[PDB]
Amino acid sequence: FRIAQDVVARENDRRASALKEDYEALGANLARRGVDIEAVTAKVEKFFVAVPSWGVGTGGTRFARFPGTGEPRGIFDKLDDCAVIQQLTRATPNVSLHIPWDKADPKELKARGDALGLGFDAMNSNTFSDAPGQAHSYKYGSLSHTNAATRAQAVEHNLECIEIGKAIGSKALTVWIGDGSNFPGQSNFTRAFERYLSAMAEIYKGLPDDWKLFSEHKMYEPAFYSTVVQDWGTNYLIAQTLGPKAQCLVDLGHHAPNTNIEMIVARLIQFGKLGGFHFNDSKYGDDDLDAGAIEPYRLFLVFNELVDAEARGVKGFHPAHMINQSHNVTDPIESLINSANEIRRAYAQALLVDRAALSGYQEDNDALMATETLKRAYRTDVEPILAEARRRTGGAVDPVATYRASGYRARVAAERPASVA
Amino acid sequence: EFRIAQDVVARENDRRASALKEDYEALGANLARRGVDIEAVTAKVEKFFVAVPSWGVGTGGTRFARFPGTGEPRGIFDKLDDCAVIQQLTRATPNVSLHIPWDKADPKELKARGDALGLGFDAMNSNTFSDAPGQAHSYKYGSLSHTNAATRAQAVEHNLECIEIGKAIGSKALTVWIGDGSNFPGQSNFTRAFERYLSAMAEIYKGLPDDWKLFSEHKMYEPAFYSTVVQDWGTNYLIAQTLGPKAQCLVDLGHHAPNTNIEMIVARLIQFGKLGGFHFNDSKYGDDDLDAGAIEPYRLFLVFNELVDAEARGVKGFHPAHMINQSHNVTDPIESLINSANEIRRAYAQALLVDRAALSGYQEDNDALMATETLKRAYRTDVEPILAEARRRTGGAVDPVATYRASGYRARVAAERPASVAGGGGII
Amino acid sequence: EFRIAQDVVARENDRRASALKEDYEALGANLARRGVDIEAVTAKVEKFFVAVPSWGVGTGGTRFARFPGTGEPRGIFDKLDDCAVIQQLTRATPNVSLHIPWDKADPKELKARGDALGLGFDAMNSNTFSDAPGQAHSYKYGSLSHTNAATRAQAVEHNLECIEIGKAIGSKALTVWIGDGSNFPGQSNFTRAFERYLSAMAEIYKGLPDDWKLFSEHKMYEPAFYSTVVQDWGTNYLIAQTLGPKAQCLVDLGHHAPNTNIEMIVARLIQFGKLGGFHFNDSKYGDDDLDAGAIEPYRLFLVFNELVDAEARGVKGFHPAHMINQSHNVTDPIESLINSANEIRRAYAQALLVDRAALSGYQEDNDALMATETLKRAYRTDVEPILAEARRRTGGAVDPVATYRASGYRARVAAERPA
Amino acid sequence: FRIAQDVVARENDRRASALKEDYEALGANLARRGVDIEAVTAKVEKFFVAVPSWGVGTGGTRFARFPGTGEPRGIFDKLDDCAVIQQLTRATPNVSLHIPWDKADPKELKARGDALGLGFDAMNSNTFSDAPGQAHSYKYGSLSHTNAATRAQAVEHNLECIEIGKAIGSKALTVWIGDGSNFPGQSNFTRAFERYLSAMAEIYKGLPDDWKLFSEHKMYEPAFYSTVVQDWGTNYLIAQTLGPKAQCLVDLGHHAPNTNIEMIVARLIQFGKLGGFHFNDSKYGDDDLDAGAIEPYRLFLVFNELVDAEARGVKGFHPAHMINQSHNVTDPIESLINSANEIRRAYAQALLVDRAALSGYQEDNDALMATETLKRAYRTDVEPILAEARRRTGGAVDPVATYRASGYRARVAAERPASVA
Ligand SMILES: OC[C@H]1O[C@@](O)(CO)[C@H](O)[C@@H]1O
Ligand SMILES: OC[C@H]1O[C@@](O)(CO)[C@H](O)[C@@H]1O
Ligand SMILES: OC[C@H]1O[C@@](O)(CO)[C@H](O)[C@@H]1O
Ligand SMILES: OC[C@H]1O[C@@](O)(CO)[C@H](O)[C@@H]1O
Ligand SMILES: [Mn+2]
Ligand SMILES: [Mn+2]
Ligand SMILES: [Mn+2]
Ligand SMILES: [Mn+2]
Ligand SMILES: [Mn+2]
Ligand SMILES: [Mn+2]
Ligand SMILES: [Mn+2]
Ligand SMILES: [Mn+2]
Repeated sequence: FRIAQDVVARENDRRASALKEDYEALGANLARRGVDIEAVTAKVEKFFVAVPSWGVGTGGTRFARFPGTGEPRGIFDKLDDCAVIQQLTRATPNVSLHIPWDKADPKELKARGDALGLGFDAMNSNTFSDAPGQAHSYKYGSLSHTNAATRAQAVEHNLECIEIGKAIGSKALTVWIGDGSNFPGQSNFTRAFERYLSAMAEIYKGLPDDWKLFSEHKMYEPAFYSTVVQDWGTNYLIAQTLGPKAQCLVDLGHHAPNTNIEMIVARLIQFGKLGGFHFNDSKYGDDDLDAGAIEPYRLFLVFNELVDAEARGVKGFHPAHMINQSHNVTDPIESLINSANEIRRAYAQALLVDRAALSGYQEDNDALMATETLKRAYRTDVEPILAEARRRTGGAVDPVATYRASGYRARVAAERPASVA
Repeated sequence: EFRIAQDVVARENDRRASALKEDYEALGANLARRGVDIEAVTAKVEKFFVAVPSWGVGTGGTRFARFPGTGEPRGIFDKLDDCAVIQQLTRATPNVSLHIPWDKADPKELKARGDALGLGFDAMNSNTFSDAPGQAHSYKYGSLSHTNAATRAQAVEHNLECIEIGKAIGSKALTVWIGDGSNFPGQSNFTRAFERYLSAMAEIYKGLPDDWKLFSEHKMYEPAFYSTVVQDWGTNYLIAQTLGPKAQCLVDLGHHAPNTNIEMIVARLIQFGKLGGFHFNDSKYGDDDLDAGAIEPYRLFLVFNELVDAEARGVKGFHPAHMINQSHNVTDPIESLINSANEIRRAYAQALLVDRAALSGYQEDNDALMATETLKRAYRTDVEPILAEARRRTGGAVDPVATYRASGYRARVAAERPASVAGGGGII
Repeated sequence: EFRIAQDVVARENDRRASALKEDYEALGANLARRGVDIEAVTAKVEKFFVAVPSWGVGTGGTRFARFPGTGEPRGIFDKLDDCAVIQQLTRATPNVSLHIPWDKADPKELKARGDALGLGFDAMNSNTFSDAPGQAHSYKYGSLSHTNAATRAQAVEHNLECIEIGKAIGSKALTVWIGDGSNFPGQSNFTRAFERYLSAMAEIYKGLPDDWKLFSEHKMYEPAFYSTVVQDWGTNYLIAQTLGPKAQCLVDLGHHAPNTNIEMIVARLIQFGKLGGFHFNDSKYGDDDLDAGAIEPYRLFLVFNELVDAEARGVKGFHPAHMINQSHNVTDPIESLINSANEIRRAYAQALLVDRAALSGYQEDNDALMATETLKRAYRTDVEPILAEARRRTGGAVDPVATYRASGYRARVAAERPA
Repeated sequence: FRIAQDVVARENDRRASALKEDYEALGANLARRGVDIEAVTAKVEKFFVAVPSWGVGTGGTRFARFPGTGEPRGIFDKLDDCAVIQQLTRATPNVSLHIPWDKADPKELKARGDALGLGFDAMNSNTFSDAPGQAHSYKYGSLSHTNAATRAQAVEHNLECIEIGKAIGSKALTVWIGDGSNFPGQSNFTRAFERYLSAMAEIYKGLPDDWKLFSEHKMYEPAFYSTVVQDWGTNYLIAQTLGPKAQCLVDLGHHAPNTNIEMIVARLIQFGKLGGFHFNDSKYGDDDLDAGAIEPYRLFLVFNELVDAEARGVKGFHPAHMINQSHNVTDPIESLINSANEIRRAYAQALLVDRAALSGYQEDNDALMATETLKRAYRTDVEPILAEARRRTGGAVDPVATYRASGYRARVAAERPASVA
């Protein structure tokens, strides 16, 4: 146990009275609205989102990085920290790895995961940066590089990621690359995309029968003029071209200003290509902020599309969910905790939507009542539900308060040496 | 017929002939030093055409107000007469695009007037984003994707009627742009609305002749301010792919999100054979509908760079339907359309100057600087002499607007047509 | 008088009274646990008012079309009658904002009708962004900043006329929003046009009563699509500062560039004493004019957070004018305004819940996570019971739209008014 | 000379004939337009823009940095490369320094500058990153940090930058900080700004009589929710509050999408607070791409406002122009060369605008002809003017071509050790 059980119990007891009052009050209010709070709590306690191994360390920008104390020294320390997030929130049982950052003996990774009670989600390849001993640089691209040998090298890297994933329990590979151009004319849009498609086809051939390949679009950064996989339109063409095992990953902060992201989600679901999500929040660009910290309603609206899919009876719909954020000015563990909480919060509210009433208002084109129907769900403070779900599953009623009460950060700060060079 | 007296055209051409010859010869020499035959460029420019919107020769407005000018066209016939001026002077707009019901009239007459004016008819445009007098079902909450079956049927019928009018006048395509969408979260179920849209478009597709095309046009927002069914090229692609070989996508420059790389969308659609055509205009904030190239000329060039790259790589079966789609709120509509058509040919001509072999080399070598400089060498070239010479050699005007103003046309039609009144927009 | 039958209000209130009592008491206990007196919050909420736009009572439209509903108001008097319903049910919109010349009519009759309906009048709104019948000079190329002196003079005169009408009905402010700008580079000389605008506004300020305020409203674009004279808050501040103590800036939520941090603009103006007022609405793309809070409710809360913080910091003489400015294109204008007024009070109420002492501590300690969580604890709170009780206690409806629909008001006016 | 004189002469003679033809042809066309090409050329050869010392090194993003060969390390290597840009373009005689990056003995710096034929422009302070041994971290801010000691440290740093500048010939201090927040509530907008103003007042007090203090606004990055100096409105408030010696710096890529930047320039000029403009281009965010490579007309429109003011000589109008870009996929020197070229190109074209005709069309509200009057100047290919100006002043007809013919990059590659072969 990363966090002492007596600490969790103590903090849970300190807040048990208040939780009871709020939960029972919300329960009665929901009952009057025709909703069974127990049914919602039962679903909420089973909603999981993967935690990025690279998210437990402090992030930075191209201008600077300001590390905190006890930064994880490697993947094993990172898994130890991810275990804290899972123990306290019980919403992050799985971790997403990034290769080569997390490269290590698969048997050891697996052993450590099992020991901490953590599993592994989709693998993430890295051909947007150069690793030591690389025969070819990814400066001008990787999977879509003009140089055949460079693409070949990138393909082999992704295949290696699949080999690592198979050994630790992963069932998917997420591919995000920086490929694109910074100047008009630098790249031939079509030829670069064709090159990408050919390389991804090779990677697709390396997929086990029960695996999935997720391509992730991004409007810009690191490429500032054009990006090969720039939006969901190109992403759909990729997935449709590759095959049944290929789907699209939607990262909230990767879209043009004012984009209606929830519609993109609906469109991908309709055509069965919604592979998964990368949750985070933003205001300007790919800010990678704590999910829901900026626009909680938008997050709720994305979940509204996910829940509606269930209501509509969409088959075989199991999108992969992962948090993909950068924590530059907070304790990474605390931000991941509250971010996981916001995601469950939006999910819970989406479950409260009176779909029967909504379908009626949609058919009668009663726009005002249709939107108010969504608002009645979103406006509901579901914190008591999230807290109870945690209490029942061995988590903390107030995760961050319990984390702080445990003195974990100070503990690891004394155990881990900060990098000097 | 000649809306503009030939003597005025000749007079104004001779007046600038000397200067033109000097500039054309200078550019010709420079291009020769660059291994380019100015004549080959001029020859292609003379043959580049862009359709003019019948509704573009009238003064436009916003939801706040409309400030009509003098001699506003009363209907399609006055509009065709004004369009004839644009074609006569620029020689770049031989075809007009009709919008129904605005331009509803006897097909025979339209065709007859067009032939007399030397104008053809491009893509037909349907209108289910507004209600017409005596209309049975309102399009307030949608049309082709409306929840009410009867409303969708009515919209479908309207589009089929547009195809019937087009066949009678020589058109070979239908362009479908609707305002369908929602202003509030929850108001519409994104998927169901799209399913309804797809089903209705399928019915319209069934009414297409074997040599016709059906163009769906995406738009991020307006009139819908929360979600729009056909919101972007992604949804538009799904539409074209689902409907069939005769269905393609139309790209309107000002219908994209801020900072969108529009030239890439063009390339992607060309790659998958779904680039039906373009709707030219410029913008800075939203769907501003400004004069093409008046705000970002380089972007217009970059879009044409993609068009010429395909046109040069022998991309078979590549005949995108180009059209100007603008709103002229503070200029004489005819003058704006004239210079807009000019800017479009300008971007086209400059795209033709690009050393494709050199560019390809720099792309393969990842020489980003030289690759971008290769495009700039073409873009920086002032091709106005080629544009002016092309017009002169084809019966047009060296300086179209100067000739237009010298003719006194606006004053003339102003005397022939009834006066208009300014007013507010649909805001209230 | 009462637009909505008093028996319908009592009926629809009694129908929901039991549930409200349960929700209000539960919220009261929760807030009590948080050291907050729910009664204190409700008291402030029932005192929060926002003006309703006369031009928002009718169905709005776009440059593509207008789809009116039934019983559309024929003029300002019908609009006042409809505004009376909004106030009767929400009790949050006692004042109406007029727009001249759209609402031109005998000022004396307007006041009389207002007094009879229990409505007051907020800031007057001038209109030199469209031409009126018989107008000598067109505003096509601008108004207060038009190159033609006679046109600027005419625009100034119109604004003074707006002040005359306002003085007769009890208005104490003039809001000036114009479309002046250019659609093409070179069309206007940015600086000279602004110099002309400043000179014309100086004339208006000269004729401004000493018990009145003058609000200039910035907008990034529309109707001008290349440049706009009063394009942002920076230019707006220069205007207010140049004109004088009685001149301030009006912030319309949908008038800023994509991704702009609007709440910061609000803070900056307060700090320099130039925040005159707000035009509330919501949006996603441009100046969409949608129901307030319908798209981004947190942003609305964050704007009010700055307003409540101004009081907490001890800023003096801060009494911003609040006004709804929306276009209802696909809903019953009355229902949208009702729920919009409600959303504004909702954001206000939540801002009142922020533990200022705790927040200040987290800010001083740079505890970003707890600071944001402190705002969230307030924002996540469902204050609907407070809003409903406030309405109930002041003669309004527990559920405004439900009571409105039960009254059959729309069908009624649909029969009294043309098609 | 960094570049051999014989190479410059050789590459000039190779292009002299064609240049003669083009220059004469343009001179004739301009003559028919009532314009004297010589008057334009004389002004162009005198238009200078400062080159950033940090611009000659290869740039990167938060994801990766792909260095090229012969990367300059330290201010001395950088000055050596900056000299190349000045010798070939003759448009960048002054270099802008950044402290503590370019820290060195002032006398030695001044000596190296004089030897290379380079002067020194505005000094640039750095409190957006932590230097080793630093007593207080700038993680949560600098000049506006809540901690008094931290603000004092940032103030002292800025004063030290002025001291360094006074010793090498600089006459201004540019202050751009990352200060802001990533979460609502994290900062109190007003108190943070009050702290900033108070700290800047302390810096202002240390300014010599002939020095200027430039504050730079930026919408976002590194702060992703709010930034203290977020736009020109706040920037104007700062300059007006501080005093006559304080002005605002406008960086093209630091504005919200669709912003009309040329108007901001005009407004600042009208109120005498336009301190300078930092050139670069962009399409998405603060891309820091080569000036005019994405939107050359916008660059021309900015210069239209500058030239209109330069013609009349407005009070307080004496801009301190600098290039501020990041070269992630090109030879930094080549990009800086062509960027300086684009800046002079836009300046030259603005010089061609018929102000009298323009003024007329503006007064008559003839929008079409007004915009056409600007286009007639913009559509003019002034390359012959830029090339001749360089030829007459000791520069190269075709800078990049001459640069590549000299083999300079290969030369420094052999003198400077890369991290890896
Ligand atoms: O942290 C880098 C990750 O961020 C991205 O979203 C790119 O910004 C990709 O998913 C990468 O894996
Ligand atoms: O005038 C409306 C036209 O504008 C559009 O671009 C919609 O904005 C469509 O093409 C319509 O046909
Ligand atoms: O309805 C027009 C109003 O909208 C505006 O916000 C302009 O868009 C102004 O405030 C006007 O008064
Ligand atoms: O390289 C960092 C420079 O970039 C900036 O524009 C910040 O983006 C500032 O001017 C800094 O000096
Ligand atoms: Mn991602
Ligand atoms: Mn990302
Ligand atoms: Mn269009
Ligand atoms: Mn359009
Ligand atoms: Mn407004
Ligand atoms: Mn508005
Ligand atoms: Mn800068
Ligand atoms: Mn910058």
